[PDB]
Amino acid sequence: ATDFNRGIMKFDGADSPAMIAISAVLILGFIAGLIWWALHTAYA
Amino acid sequence: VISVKPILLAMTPVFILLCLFFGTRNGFYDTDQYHGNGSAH
Amino acid sequence: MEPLYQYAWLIPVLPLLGALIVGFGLIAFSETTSKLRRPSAIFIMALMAIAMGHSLTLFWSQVQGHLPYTQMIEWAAAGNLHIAMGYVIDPLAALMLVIVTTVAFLVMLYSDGYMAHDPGYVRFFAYLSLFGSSMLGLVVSPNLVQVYIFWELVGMCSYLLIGFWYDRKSAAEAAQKAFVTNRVGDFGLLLGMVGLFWATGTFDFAGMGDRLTELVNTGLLSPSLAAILAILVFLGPVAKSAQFPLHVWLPDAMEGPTPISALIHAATMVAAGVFLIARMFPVFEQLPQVMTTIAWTGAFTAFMGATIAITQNDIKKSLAYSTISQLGYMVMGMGVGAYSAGLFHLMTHAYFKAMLFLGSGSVIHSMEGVVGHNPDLAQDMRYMGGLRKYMPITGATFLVGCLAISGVPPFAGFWSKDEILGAVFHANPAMWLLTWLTAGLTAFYMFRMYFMTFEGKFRNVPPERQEHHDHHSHHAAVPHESPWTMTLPLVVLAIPSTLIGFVGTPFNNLFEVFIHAPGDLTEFLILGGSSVGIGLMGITVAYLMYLKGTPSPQAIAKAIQPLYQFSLHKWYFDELYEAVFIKGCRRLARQVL
Amino acid sequence: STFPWLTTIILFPIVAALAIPFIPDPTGKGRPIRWYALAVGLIDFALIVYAFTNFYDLNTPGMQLWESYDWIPEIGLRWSVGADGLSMPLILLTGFITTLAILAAWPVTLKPRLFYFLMLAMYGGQIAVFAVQDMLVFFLAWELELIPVYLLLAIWGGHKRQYAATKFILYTAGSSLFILVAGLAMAFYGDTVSFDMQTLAAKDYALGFQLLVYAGFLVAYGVKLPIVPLHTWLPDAHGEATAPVHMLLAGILLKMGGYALIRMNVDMLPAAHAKFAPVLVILGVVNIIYAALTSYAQRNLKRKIAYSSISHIGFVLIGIASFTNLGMSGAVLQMVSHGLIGASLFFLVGATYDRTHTLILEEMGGVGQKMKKIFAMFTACSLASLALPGMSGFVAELMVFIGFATSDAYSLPFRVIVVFLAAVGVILTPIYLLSMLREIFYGPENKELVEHEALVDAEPREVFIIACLLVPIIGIGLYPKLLTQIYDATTGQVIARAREVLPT
Ligand SMILES: CCCCCCCCCCCCCCCC(=O)OC[C@H](CO[C@@H]1O[C@H](CS(=O)(=O)O)[C@@H](O)[C@H](O)[C@H]1O)OC(=O)CCCCCCCCCCCCCCC
Ligand SMILES: CCCCCCCCCCCCCCCC(=O)OC[C@H](CO[C@@H]1O[C@H](CS(=O)(=O)O)[C@@H](O)[C@H](O)[C@H]1O)OC(=O)CCCCCCCCCCCCCCC
Ligand SMILES: CCCCCCCCCCCCCCCC(=O)OC[C@H](CO[C@@H]1O[C@H](CS(=O)(=O)O)[C@@H](O)[C@H](O)[C@H]1O)OC(=O)CCCCCCCCCCCCCCC
Ligand SMILES: CCCCCCCCCCCCCCCC(=O)OC[C@H](COP(=O)(O)OC[C@@H](O)CO)OC(=O)CCCCCCCCCCCCCCC
Ligand SMILES: CCCCCCCCCCCCCCCC(=O)OC[C@H](COP(=O)(O)OC[C@@H](O)CO)OC(=O)CCCCCCCCCCCCCCC
Ligand SMILES: CCCCCCCCCCCCCCCC(=O)OC[C@H](COP(=O)(O)OC[C@@H](O)CO)OC(=O)CCCCCCCCCCCCCCC
Ligand SMILES: CCCCCCCCCCCCCCCC(=O)OC[C@H](COP(=O)(O)OC[C@@H](O)CO)OC(=O)CCCCCCCCCCCCCCC
Ligand SMILES: CC1=C(/C=C/C(C)=C/C=C/C(C)=C/C=C/C=C(C)/C=C/C=C(C)/C=C/C2=C(C)CCCC2(C)C)C(C)(C)CCC1
Ligand SMILES: CC1=C(/C=C/C(C)=C/C=C/C(C)=C/C=C/C=C(C)/C=C/C=C(C)/C=C/C2=C(C)CCCC2(C)C)C(C)(C)CCC1
Repeated sequence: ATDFNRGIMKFDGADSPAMIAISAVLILGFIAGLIWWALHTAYA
Repeated sequence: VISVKPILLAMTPVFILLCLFFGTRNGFYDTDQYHGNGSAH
Repeated sequence: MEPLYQYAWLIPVLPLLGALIVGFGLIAFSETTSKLRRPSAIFIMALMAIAMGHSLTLFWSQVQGHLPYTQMIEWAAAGNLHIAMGYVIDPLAALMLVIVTTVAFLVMLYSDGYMAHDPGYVRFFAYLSLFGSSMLGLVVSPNLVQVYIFWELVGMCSYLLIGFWYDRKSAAEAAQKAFVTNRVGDFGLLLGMVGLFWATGTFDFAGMGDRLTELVNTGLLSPSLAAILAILVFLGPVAKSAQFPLHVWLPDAMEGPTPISALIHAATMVAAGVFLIARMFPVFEQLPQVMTTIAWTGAFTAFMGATIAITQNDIKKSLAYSTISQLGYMVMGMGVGAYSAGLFHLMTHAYFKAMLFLGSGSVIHSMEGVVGHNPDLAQDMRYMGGLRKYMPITGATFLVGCLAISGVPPFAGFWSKDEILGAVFHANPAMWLLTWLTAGLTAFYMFRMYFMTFEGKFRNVPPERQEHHDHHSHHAAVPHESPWTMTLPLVVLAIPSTLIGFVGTPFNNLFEVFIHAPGDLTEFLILGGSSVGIGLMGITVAYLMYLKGTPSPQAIAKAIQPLYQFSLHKWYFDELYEAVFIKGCRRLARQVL
Repeated sequence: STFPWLTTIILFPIVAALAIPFIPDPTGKGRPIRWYALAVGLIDFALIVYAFTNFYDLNTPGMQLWESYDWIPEIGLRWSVGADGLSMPLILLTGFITTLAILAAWPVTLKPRLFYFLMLAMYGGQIAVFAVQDMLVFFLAWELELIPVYLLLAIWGGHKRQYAATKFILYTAGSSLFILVAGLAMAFYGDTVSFDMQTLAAKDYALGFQLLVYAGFLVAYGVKLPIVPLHTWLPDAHGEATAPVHMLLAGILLKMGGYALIRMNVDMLPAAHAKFAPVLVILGVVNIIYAALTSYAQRNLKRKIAYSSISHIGFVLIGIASFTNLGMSGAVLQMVSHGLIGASLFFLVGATYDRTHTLILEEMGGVGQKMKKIFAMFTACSLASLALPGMSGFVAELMVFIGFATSDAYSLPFRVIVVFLAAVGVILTPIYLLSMLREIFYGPENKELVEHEALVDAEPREVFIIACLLVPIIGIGLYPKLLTQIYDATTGQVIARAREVLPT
């Protein structure tokens, strides 16, 4: 929160929930889709 | 093929002998050189 | 003879043994061995002289006429997959081995007197010996896995050689950028090795060649997958050496000591990316589309470097971009089918480029003796003037190098350049005319450098900057001269530039029958005459533009504003290359965290 | 051959730890305590080496030292010890790492008695885990290491360590929750109620029951070994610690969860292992990708190296499910190389923490102008950590890539996708380790960092520990045939059984 943006990683949207929520659901969606695709693709 | 036992039995006694000889060597934790008990805290 | 070939494996080991001996004692005491500067370098010089004598003996035995030797053994074996490593003895291997050993010996002879004012002297010689040992290991390597091993070793030791003073902030980011630039090509070579071991699995080069030939003949795979694998193989020397996508690491790696760049630019990191494609020639001769795109990206980066290196105020950056332009020539020639001519052009280019970098370092050391520790006021060309009367033989050696890089009379690079242009003219006329304009464009800024560095009136420093020469070096008012140390390799490296021009003629063509691919024409004379004509054009343009001064470049800069400002910085390359990539990686890592 | 060796090697630190509260009067800081503990660790490592070099053979693929002792006529607690092929270098790594961690713990003043007592208590359990060949005594040895490391991280650590220590002990309790259930489930199927290890591998189960047993195994082994849904405990565990406990934290304690992950989930049941092999490979790929992208944006000095443990154990998670002899043989070498790299790196981080009190990468700008041995050792350990071929990390990832390249039942898409993703993973993994060395040392001299704190150049004692830790990695990376012949027959039998069970 306060000790995360002190060097060259300073941006405007870091603790806003509306950005990290869609980023987290996109990451989890690609993780679940990759797991499902590797499960339905292999051994075939 | 190279074995592990004759190259380990010839390297472990000098490893045992050097531990105490480097344990008596110090100089950084001697006079004061530090303000602390040793851990992070 | 046969014990001399059986015992031909400790030659890259003895500089590594000397580096181990130096590094085991440099960290154990660091105050006792720090006083010993001269004999610790004399021992490394004697080891390099023994290695050079062994290299000359092996090259004499190879040119006398024998068989290519091999020695392989099992390395990390398994139940079914067996990996073989060792060393191969080839006439091309000894031909590169004598070049690497002679260049390293002359760089050490230069650094004996170049580092006479730096407290760090023993780690410099230890790192140079480690670089020489890693290059000697990279030369003799029949397996591609140890090619990758010595590739990683060259990348690591170059990362160590860039950061030496650890005081400046540019060399901090330069090594970190060069390591990831080498990591991109390492990724490409790793994907190529994975695909090659997926298709093949015979570890020899000719075995991989005829196994891929039999796999193409009997239909099992698609040629598009082999084309993608060949592009992934070529992606290694794209990012390790200089090409169109990845070439911005070389002006960053230019910053540092001059014997560092004298080994990096000559035959160690420049020649390795060409030697990787040289060992993969029966793999690449099967399909021609990868050869066409290799020649096209080589001609493109050769055209790009010539337009970059015109409006450059630094001497070493312009020399590095001319090295990029010659890399474009040899990569395009290797893509066309000028393989032996490309290897001879690489040998000639290294032969005059090591001498040219040593002369540039001598000029830089003289200006360091004149102008103080500010590097931006030392490597600039606005202060260079009237250096011919103070450096007669150094100026003559630089004139010999700057004339042999053009070669409008028959010289060393003359026959190789006309053979390259004849191969491209047999391939494609558009790339031939592009390289014909590029050969005059490089001679333009070459003679611009020659007429702005030495010849002219003596120009001093304006009073807005500091004027003192007693910061951390010797006290001298006039531009002095190196007595005996730096003057020796500049006259040693003169006679090969005379010898290889007459020894590599197309009439006898001993290099074609000496180095062959594993399997009198008047048009050649008129392409050579066109090359001499455009070289004379470049000489007559760059002569009176800077000596007489009637076509002043200030009116030319006021004439064309956007074409000058687009190529002024570099070419507007890095401000697009690093910015959005670093910001996207930072935003992605921030979102992940 | 008729003498018990591993039992006395396990029981000797537990007996010798009773002399730590005795301690005739030193009148000082506690130097006879560490001088006795170092000698105890030295003679224990000497006994380990003398027991390894004489009785351990390289011909029998089973167990050379087989010693069984009837503890009780009850449930089936039986002191049956046995050394295998892929477990014999683990004990020699355990003793070496614990001996150098004992030797590295010189500046201990606040309570050294309980420190060295818990050290000698954990050294017994770290051999009792790898030396046992039971189902219930293995869970007992797994829960034996619950209290001492948690107590050490409680009594000293960084800031807000009380929030991390309770989370660590509750995570270890949640890990140990499923082990007893998954051990009793395979033992209570049918008959032969006794808990012998050789009889549990010959039993036959149903398909859904084996799937449930493999799920109960994989939940505990994903809690223990850090994967991307269950790695939130590891920054709080491995960032808030001191060096001599962090050596054992980042060394053999992470390989303990990977050794059992092979030995149970391949030998006990390989039928359900193939159905979760692409899931485990994809999870290791996502681990390798996520660790570097998390550690690059981090500003803490110790979590930046703690996520490298995840980035290096993702290679083991890839190489476990490769179904190849070379891919199985490279995992033990990768574990040994990762332990020998991470112990040296975290000892070096804990050593340089005492010279500069602030753990921020921004203020550390001019620490390299005075001390040069520290910068040289950091550069050498980092270059050993990234991709170098003289060290055995490149040889281990090359073995993983070669064993995964020639596989079966993943023909067209899976091998090229996993290889292309691990390639960008090894693109991403040196970035933060390069940026840390670029930001800390390479730069101008900070005046306030010298005015506030004064740093002293390193001892020749600190050179000796890194010189002892760096030479086996170079010795393995230069000649990888030394570790191959130790477990070649065991890995061949394991891959032969796994290919006999797997059809087509
Ligand atoms: C016609 C099409 C042509 C396409 C061409 C494609 C080219 C691809 C290769 C591009 C290589 C660029 C190298 C840049 C290196 C650099 O900026 O400095 C080095 C930086 C340092 O950054 C930071 O740099 C800071 C210093 S400074 O900013 O550099 O000054 C430093 O302080 C900090 O620690 C550090 O984090 O390193 C980075 O972290 C990023 C390195 C580049 C990342 C490589 C992955 C990119 C993959 C491309 C995917 C392509 C997608 C399409 C696929 C077909
Ligand atoms: C998938 C398999 C999972 C297996 C593991 C789960 C097995 C069952 C566990 C049983 C649940 C335990 C309940 C009791 C917890 C409690 O007492 O907390 C009390 C403490 C005190 O809190 C802290 O305490 C501090 C004060 S002090 O430390 O206590 O003194 C205070 O400062 C601070 O504010 C406060 O936060 O809380 C913590 O330390 C947080 C850790 C709690 C551990 C709960 C484990 C449950 C994990 C669920 C699975 C996660 C899955 C992730 C993937 C989706
Ligand atoms: C198989 C592959 C193996 C790869 C191994 C990779 C090793 C990488 C090491 C990188 C170290 C970077 C340090 C840069 C210099 C520095 O700042 O510290 C400088 C200090 C000197 O101290 C001090 O140095 C000062 C000089 S100055 O500050 O640098 O100017 C001096 O003034 C002072 O008196 C003195 O105290 O450190 C030293 O130079 C000690 C030597 C370390 C160099 C290692 C040499 C590598 C040999 C390779 C051996 C291969 C082994 C093969 C096995 C079969
Ligand atoms: C470019 C590439 C260059 C790579 C070169 C690297 C070569 C590395 C290969 C190593 C494998 C060697 C196997 C040969 C070994 C071999 O074949 O002989 C083994 C031989 C065993 O002798 P016998 O077989 O006669 O013994 C029988 C008895 O041992 C029975 O008990 O003697 C040894 O044990 C030598 C002692 C170990 C010596 C270790 C040398 C290294 C010591 C380094 C100490 C650290 C230095 C630190 C400095 C700070
Ligand atoms: C099981 C084995 C695992 C591998 C462990 C490897 C052990 C290798 C450790 C050696 C690295 C030493 C780094 C010390 C370097 C260092 O930091 O200390 C430096 C130390 C002297 O330091 P000073 O105290 O003078 O400090 C310097 C200050 O004075 C500054 O001016 O040198 C020594 O006396 C040790 C010299 C090494 C001597 C090595 C002898 C090896 C003998 C081997 C005999 C072999 C017999 C073979 C028979 C076949
Ligand atoms: C695909 C995108 C390409 C965009 C870039 C375009 C590259 C195209 C190539 C253009 C050349 C470089 C122009 C920029 C390069 C540039 O801006 O610097 C050219 C340079 C300008 O002077 P300097 O850069 O030395 O000046 C520095 C001062 O201006 C500082 O105040 O000198 C010229 O004006 C000489 C040109 C005479 C050329 C005519 C000579 C006749 C040649 C022989 C006749 C045969 C025809 C052969 C073909 C010419
Ligand atoms: C098999 C062991 C597995 C680990 C279990 C141990 C849990 C940790 C012990 C509880 C904390 C005890 C603090 C007591 C406080 C105490 O009485 O001593 C307090 C005493 C005070 O010494 P210090 O010099 O630290 O005093 C503080 C001074 O520094 C003043 O500032 O510390 C020691 O000497 C520790 C001695 C070890 C004491 C623990 C011995 C436990 C023996 C039994 C172990 C189990 C046997 C199981 C069957 C084999
Ligand atoms: C030959 C050549 C070339 C080439 C170039 C280059 C060199 C390029 C580069 C390359 C590269 C540079 C590559 C890369 C790529 C890759 C990728 C694209 C990756 C991916 C990634 C990812 C995937 C991530 C993400 C994620 C997350 C978020 C988390 C975890 C999971 C995941 C992983 C999913 C060209 C054509 C130009 C032309 C000239 C010549
Ligand atoms: C105990 C153990 C082991 C071992 C074994 C072996 C095998 C050993 C050794 C081996 C070998 C046979 C090795 C050796 C060789 C090599 C060398 C000898 C190297 C060198 C190095 C050096 C000496 C250097 C140093 C340095 C540097 C480089 C720089 C910086 C600083 C320093 C110091 C780091 C094993 C594995 C089982 C595992 C477990 C544990």
